[PDB]
Amino acid sequence: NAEFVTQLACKYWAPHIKKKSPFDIKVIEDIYEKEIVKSRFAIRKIMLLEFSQYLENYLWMNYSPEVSSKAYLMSICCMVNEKFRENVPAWEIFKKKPDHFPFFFKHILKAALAETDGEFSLHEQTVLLLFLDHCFNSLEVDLIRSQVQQLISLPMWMGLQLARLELELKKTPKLRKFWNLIKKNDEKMDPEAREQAYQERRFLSQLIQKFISVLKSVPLSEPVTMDKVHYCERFIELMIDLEALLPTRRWFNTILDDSHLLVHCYLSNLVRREEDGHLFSQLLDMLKFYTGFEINDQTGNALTENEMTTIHYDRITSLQRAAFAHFPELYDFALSNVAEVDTRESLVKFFGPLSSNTLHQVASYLCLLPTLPKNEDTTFDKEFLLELLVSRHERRISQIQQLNQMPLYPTEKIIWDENIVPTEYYSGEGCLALPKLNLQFLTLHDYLLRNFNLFRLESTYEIRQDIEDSVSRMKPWQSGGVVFGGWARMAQPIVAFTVVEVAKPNIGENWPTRVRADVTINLNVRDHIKDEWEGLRKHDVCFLITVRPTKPYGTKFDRRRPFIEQVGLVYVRGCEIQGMLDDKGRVIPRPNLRGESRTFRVFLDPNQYQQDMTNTIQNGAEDVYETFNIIMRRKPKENNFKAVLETIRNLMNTDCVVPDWLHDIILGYGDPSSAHYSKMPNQIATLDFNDTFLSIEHLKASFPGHNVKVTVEDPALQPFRITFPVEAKTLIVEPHVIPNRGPYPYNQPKRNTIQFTHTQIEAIRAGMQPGLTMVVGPPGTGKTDVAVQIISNIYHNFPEQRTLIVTHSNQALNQLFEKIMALDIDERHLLRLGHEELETEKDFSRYGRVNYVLARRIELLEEVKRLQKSLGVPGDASYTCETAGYFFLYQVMSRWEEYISKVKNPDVTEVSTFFPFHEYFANAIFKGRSYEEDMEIAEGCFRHIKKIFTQLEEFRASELLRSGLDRSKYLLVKEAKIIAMTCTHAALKRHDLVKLGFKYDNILMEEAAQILEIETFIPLLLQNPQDGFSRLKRWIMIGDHHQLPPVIKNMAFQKYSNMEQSLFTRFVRVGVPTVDLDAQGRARASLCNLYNWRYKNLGNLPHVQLLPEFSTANAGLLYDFQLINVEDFQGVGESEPNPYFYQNLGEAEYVVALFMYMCLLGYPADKISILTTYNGQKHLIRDIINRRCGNNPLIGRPNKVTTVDRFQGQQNDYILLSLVRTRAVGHLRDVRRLVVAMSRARLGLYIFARVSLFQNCFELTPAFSQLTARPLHLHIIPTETTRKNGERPSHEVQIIKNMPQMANFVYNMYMHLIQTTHHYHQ
Amino acid sequence: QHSRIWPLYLRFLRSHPLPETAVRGYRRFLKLSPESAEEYIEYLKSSDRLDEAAQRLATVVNDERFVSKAGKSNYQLWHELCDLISQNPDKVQSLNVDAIIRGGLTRFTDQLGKLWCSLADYYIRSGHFEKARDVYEEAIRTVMTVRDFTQVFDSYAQFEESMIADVDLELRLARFEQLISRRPLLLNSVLLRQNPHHVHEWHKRVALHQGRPREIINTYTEAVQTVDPFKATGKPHTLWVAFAKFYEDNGQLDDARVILEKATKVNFKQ
Repeated sequence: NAEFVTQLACKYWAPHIKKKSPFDIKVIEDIYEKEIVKSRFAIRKIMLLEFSQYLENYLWMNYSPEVSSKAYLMSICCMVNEKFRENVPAWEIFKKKPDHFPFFFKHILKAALAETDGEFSLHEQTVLLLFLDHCFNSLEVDLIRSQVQQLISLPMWMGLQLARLELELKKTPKLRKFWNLIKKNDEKMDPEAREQAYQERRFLSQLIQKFISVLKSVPLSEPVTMDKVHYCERFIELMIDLEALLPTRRWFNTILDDSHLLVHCYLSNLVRREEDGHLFSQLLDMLKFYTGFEINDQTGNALTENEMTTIHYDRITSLQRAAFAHFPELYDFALSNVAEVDTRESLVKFFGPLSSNTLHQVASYLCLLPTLPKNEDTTFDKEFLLELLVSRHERRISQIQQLNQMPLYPTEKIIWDENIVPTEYYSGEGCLALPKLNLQFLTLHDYLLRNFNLFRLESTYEIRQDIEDSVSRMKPWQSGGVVFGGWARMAQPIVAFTVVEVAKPNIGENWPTRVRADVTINLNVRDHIKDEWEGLRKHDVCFLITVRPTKPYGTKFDRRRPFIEQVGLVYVRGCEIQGMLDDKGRVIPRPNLRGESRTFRVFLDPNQYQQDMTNTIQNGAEDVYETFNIIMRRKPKENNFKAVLETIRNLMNTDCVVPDWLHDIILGYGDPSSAHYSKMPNQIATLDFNDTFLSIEHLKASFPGHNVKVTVEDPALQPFRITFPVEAKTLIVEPHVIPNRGPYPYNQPKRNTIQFTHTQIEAIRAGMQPGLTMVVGPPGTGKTDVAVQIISNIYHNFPEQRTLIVTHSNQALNQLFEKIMALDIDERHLLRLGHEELETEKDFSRYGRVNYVLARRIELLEEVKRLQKSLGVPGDASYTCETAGYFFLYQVMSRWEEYISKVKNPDVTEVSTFFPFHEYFANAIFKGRSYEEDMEIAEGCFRHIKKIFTQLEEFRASELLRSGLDRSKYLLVKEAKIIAMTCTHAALKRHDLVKLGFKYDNILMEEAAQILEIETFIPLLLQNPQDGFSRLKRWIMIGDHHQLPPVIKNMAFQKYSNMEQSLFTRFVRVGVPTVDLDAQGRARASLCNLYNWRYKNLGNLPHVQLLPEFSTANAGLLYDFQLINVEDFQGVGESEPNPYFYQNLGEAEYVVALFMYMCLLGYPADKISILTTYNGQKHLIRDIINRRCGNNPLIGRPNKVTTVDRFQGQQNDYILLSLVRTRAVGHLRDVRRLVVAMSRARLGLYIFARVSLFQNCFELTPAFSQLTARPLHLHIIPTETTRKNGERPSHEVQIIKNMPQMANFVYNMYMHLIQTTHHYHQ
Repeated sequence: QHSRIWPLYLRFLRSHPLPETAVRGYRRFLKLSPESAEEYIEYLKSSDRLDEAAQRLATVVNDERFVSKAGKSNYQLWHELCDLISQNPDKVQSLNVDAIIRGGLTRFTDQLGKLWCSLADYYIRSGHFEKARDVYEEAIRTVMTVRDFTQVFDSYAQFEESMIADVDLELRLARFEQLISRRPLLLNSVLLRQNPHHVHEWHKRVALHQGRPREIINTYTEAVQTVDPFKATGKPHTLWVAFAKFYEDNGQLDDARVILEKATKVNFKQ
């Protein structure tokens, strides 16, 4: 079939085909009928069709109303589903040709509303439900929104019962007139338009009815086809998505409530089928959580506790009034207050004994169902009415308590559940019961809950994997006891485990506030393992497992089989190591314990412990805390899931006071430009950009669209302050003189020298202005430079403010510190947090700052003693900070005040005659030219002295706090003005910051396109609100949304829930205005053009365009950029020595030969980096280098041999890239990774891969065509540099067409150089 | 000097209470002083409703150490009293019921003091459409032979009748009718069921059977349950014969032969 589909593509729709035969609907019909329908919706066949550009070339462009059919619409829907499951743009073709899109959507709706099992099957109907879910999830595209508006508008309330609609109009009188207008609109339309509008308005209820009928079609225990289950899951998922979206929920909530689908899905036997309907049960639980969320659909604002209680009491009151006025048997229920009958128990006790007719009459009086005719019996089950009434009137728990009732650990029932913890093999055909975050959220609670649950489920995969690894290495066998036939590094057999503390829980909460337990393990391992176990500290996550093996001792273990039954997995629970005990019974100059036993105190989950105790007490379960036999430890760098989840629970338990201009922006709705600097009412008019602009010409040229008016005409008079209007495109530029800082010319403050462009100037200005500023920086766009300029401008314009620097890795922080070190930033106000190898010339950590503060305080005390001696004050006593301040305010302030009254209340000579610091400044003053100059010099000397006194007063805290930790806390809380850290360190220590009282006014973040959404929100709440308002003044995020996103360990959470979506990328997707740096400054323009098509006006800076080092060709290479097509080598193309460890022997060997040639020709091997698309390919290149070069003197080693995902932010002079994959394009289809792989080379890029497989890839065509604009065979110059890139070479042009020929040439050149040269490295 | 500037600041804030909380924070965050902390707490409680009074109340009911609360008082109930006074009508952010009623329910150790305060807190905190029945059920679960339950019933009757002077007015009429049906006969019955039950008092048994007449006969089943395993001191035949004569009015057929078949194997010394 693959050859048939390939020939069909090449004949009718394939790209790279000059001429194809004309369009034929029989082609699409045959393809659908024989490949999609015949193969049972073959994922491989659908993927082949989607890669061949079937929809974009044949279906969509040739779709017409006279030619649209079931097969065509189904093929279009399947192609869209394949694009969505593959994470590629699926609506570009529809946007290019939106003509028949309304008819296409109308026909899709007509088909999806078809009676089940008719012309369309249940599989086609489930695929159509998935397509409709994607479309309703595609509310950002105008073409789909203009069609979905009619089916999700308030007119859709025409599908609700007339009594329910009347009750809604009575509850919302202001909507009634609106409905009337709608009715008037219905008068103006012809019969066909009115019929179509009514069909669209009732489509939602009709699909709900079809889903209810399908749900009833499932037998209880009889065999049922999975098609009904998949359709029910997809329909529930679409309903959940619609209910989680305010634009879709606003009117759909009332229709869903009138439909009572939740009661049916709670009453269907499908949810009772333990095996088939489990994932459907999770989806129904999520749908109930969404349908009962405390948010007002009309106002959109989250409902408080008072509003929820009032709604429940009003419902109870209406039910009591109805009962008392129409049912004597419930009169006492009508007489007793809400709470007495407001429990599910009370509601069942009072309402259960009544007949189905009585419950039906109540539901009619409660506006739930049609009125029961007199003498008629109800046709719904009594259980249906009973469950409906109970669920409507019973008490409901809050979402805050529901989250707080959740333990922080995943147990043995969760670690292996693929419905919520899907494996890495998740293809995406089935659904997963986890939320997704794409554009918007209901409230802050919805966003926080989604993020926390997703994080827990994502860490659960790695947890289950590591646990299985440890248990499988442990060899658990039977002997009724468990015997360990092997050893595990992170898992130790349980010697003892005993819960020693069950604290009384705080009232109201029914769980213990803290549970402790003492666990003894037997450190009978190698001393390396002994140290690895002894290195566990407080906050460590350890896992207690109790496994009851079933296989006899010596039975082989199989990793391919279920580990659960293989090792006898019984129970898995988490705990947090509080501390290791010593020989004195104290949880701990760490002591050296004796023996091979190690005792640790651990804290157990109070919620999980409460659940286990309740189960043991009520259901007779065995004691789960007395069966643990193994304890597993993990890597601390990968064991932060609990800390992040705890930060999430706390930030969901506080009021979440974020900036008033940022709440709606984060929520995904509203005006995306409401946080800009031009829209902020607190915008500053005149701002001091002194060290931003180097000259007046640069200042004027930084605003092409602005007219610069200077407050001084003198060209010798042009530090600059810029005042903006609010005709109006004029900027008032004022030059200024920085105050003298003393008689020392070396004390003059440094200035930044980076000649910022107009885009960088606008970005720095937006950073210096209040609001949210998004910077989109291409690779090498000067992001660090603009960031450092903004930080310096903020520190200099606002010295009373604090700046929080947030990075993703330590490299960005090291680069930011190195960039700041060149500016006028006092090192006493900068602080670096982290829990590492020093990369900076100075120490910015807490300890380095403490030592520097102490040394500067010593220097200040010595200078104060010298000043006292120069002033003639007797006394040999050494001064401290407090005595230094006293002596200052006594002698220096007094003498300065007297001299100021003398010369500032005026001859040029007396200004120096009255100077009281001549002997103090004798080591360095007055010129006697003019009065102003001498006055300024004396003021500068006094300013230096005042700086000495201020530094001493600031450092006195170091004598006030003896401990180093207290000194670091004092410096982080008050002394420092700029504190930098990582997103992970912040997410770990946010509670510590909030408790200690760290505050900040401006936030600057880099690499925001590499930070997770929760990792971007977590920095915004690093302190408490200020008198009811958030203290944050500016929020600047700089990154690249076209770059690599955050890493998701198990790619299923990214395929299904899009967890890799960064906050910056989401904010850009909403439409938030960002400033796009369009001038790169590190790599050649010919190489930068390979990725500049994906940026917004990404150009080249002057230095790269004129610099000579960027126009010199590569020695031994014809072109600076070459793509090498590598055919099959010895009958194999791509390889798989291990599962998923792809390699390509020919391409790897060719890269090795190219590196060998570059090394023998005289190129620096360290200036060459090796990148590969797979870890297996990188390892194959490494082994080949080890086996080919080894100890060869003429061939050195490359700087890096790794993947493109592991070379982010890094680069080399020359890059050899391997596209080894040849069967499928794979993860190279991601435009971000392609831009990264093409934007890592400084002067030369050589790629080895199958050109044809990637040229058929649509997403990479903008780079692939430019790469194929040159030959695919290696053009080298082995006879050679000073050659120009464009000047024709004066040497031999050798054409290597293959990898074997390249290796032969390399062997000949090496055999000639080893006889003609001799290296002596030893 | 601070021990002289902070009192001077508190005396100078006698015309404008703007920096009083600031000096209180500079003294409480730079000096451990229980008497000064209590004075500053009374200072912030001298505000309108909850202006920093809630913060001082939370810092005084926190009680991490045991020296600050023991400064000018030692009762282990002043913190609960302050939490209940915070549970009073005020203008705090929420501070509704959670910590105060939680602590007053777990570690009360005071008869009818924390129960009445919790009933009033659920009575008037904000509207209390459902919290009123919350207080009513709380009184139904914990009574401990006190009159806080009947007081809560009177408070429940009060508001609907007051609003009328209509469905809530009838609700209050029924509530007062139930409070009148709460005559002290059930109180004397609970008294005879608490103390003289273990005393093997046949007089309390006859009083219990009298309080459970043959019109709420499920209460005759409760009287048989009182005659059930908890026995007496040489007088169980009279109770069993009373139960038999009661079941004889119940048809004299069901639960008659079975009870005598159980009484032939109850030949214990009791």
